[PDB]
Amino acid sequence: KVFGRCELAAAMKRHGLDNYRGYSLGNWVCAAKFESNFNTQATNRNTDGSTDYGILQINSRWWCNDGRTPGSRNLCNIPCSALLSSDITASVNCAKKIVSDGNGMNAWVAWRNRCKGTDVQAWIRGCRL
Repeated sequence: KVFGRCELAAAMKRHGLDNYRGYSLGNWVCAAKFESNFNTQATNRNTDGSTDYGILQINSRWWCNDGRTPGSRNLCNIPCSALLSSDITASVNCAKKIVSDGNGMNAWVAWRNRCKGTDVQAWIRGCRL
């Protein structure tokens, strides 16, 4: 599925991301925009043997299990396939875990390199929430 910004914002808010651990909702929408262009099936296969999965491009070394990644920790306790669902449950819960494990949103390269410091609230402007 390819979300719209406002549709994604609303779903992320239903899943408890707005201001979660100090990250206003637009941060999460911005991260998704630049990680995956809002595509729930986005998949980036890296040369280290890990892969980034789903709308938030969560990586298979620390976070999800794909059985092909060296050093796997599966800290989200999910198959990476769950991160490719059209519903965002697993991706949001795993995103929450990433931050609960002490990583900021700096964990998402696209957030760091594109969203941080900007007017991220623009991503939710005009949306019904």
